[PDB]
Amino acid sequence: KIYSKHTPIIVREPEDLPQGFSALEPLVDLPIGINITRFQTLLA
Amino acid sequence: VQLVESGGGLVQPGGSLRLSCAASGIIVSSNYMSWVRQGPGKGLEWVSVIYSGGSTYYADSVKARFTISRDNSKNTLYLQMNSLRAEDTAVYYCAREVVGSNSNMDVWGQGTTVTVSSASTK
Amino acid sequence: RSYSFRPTYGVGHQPYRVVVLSFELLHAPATVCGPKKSTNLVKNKCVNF
Amino acid sequence: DIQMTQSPSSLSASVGDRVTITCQASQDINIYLNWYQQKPGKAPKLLIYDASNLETGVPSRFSGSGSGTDFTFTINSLQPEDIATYYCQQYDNLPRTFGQGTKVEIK
Repeated sequence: KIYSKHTPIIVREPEDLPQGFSALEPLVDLPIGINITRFQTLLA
Repeated sequence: VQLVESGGGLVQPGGSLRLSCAASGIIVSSNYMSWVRQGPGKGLEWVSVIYSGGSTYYADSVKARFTISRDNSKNTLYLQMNSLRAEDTAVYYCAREVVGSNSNMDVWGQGTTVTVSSASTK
Repeated sequence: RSYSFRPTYGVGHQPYRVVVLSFELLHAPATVCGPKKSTNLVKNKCVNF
Repeated sequence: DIQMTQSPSSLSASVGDRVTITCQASQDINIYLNWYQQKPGKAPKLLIYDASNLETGVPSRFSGSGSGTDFTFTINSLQPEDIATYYCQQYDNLPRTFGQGTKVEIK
């Protein structure tokens, strides 16, 4: 399950998160059936 | 590339042995072989075929009789029967595949025309 | 070796195209299934939905 | 079981004549229908492959044509060294069976 949320116009400085309540919604559900133990992000 | 025969003599009905035919260096495990009957008073008759995958196909009238054995190093194919009913007055010629698509590897072999009857050698 | 598909041959040697269907029941992802019975719509009365 | 029948069985009087010998079958079969040339006291031998080919070393007068369960062969040369018998067999079909037998002879 992958859930997503996007928030525009972040006027606060990009540090230690803003303050606010934002619920999340279902985006992608996949019947893959594999194992997960660790992950690594991608940077370009 | 020729063939080697092992056989001869006279046997009584109900007795069976290992009829044996060998090659002169041809592959015996990884090859196709065929056995046919050459008999007096009739033409050639199909008996059996053995493939390189270890599958034997032979007639349904002689079912539950044929036990074939392909030796890995002795190059001599063996065949064993059971419960002879005295119709083996013939010879088992061993042969290869005559043609797959286009091939002239057609070496044959001979044998001894053995008989099976109540009367022994006299 | 090659098949011979000449038109001069009858039933037994002519090409018969065959497709094999075989399923798997070891892993269970609950996918691949067929639809059936998509009926009409009913309004403003009793409904056995 | 496949049953092959042939009309030209015993051509004892065919000496120095045009030969039109042939083999047929009950069920219709393709070109995979070969022949056996059995000398007296020795194993059968192949001259024609797939009813349309020729053995590597043979006289060139031999020509066999097989199409539509009808294999026709000729021997225009009546050499004395080929006093033998001819057989007809079909293969690549379960089961492989042999013909009833034909006689060829020169007086």
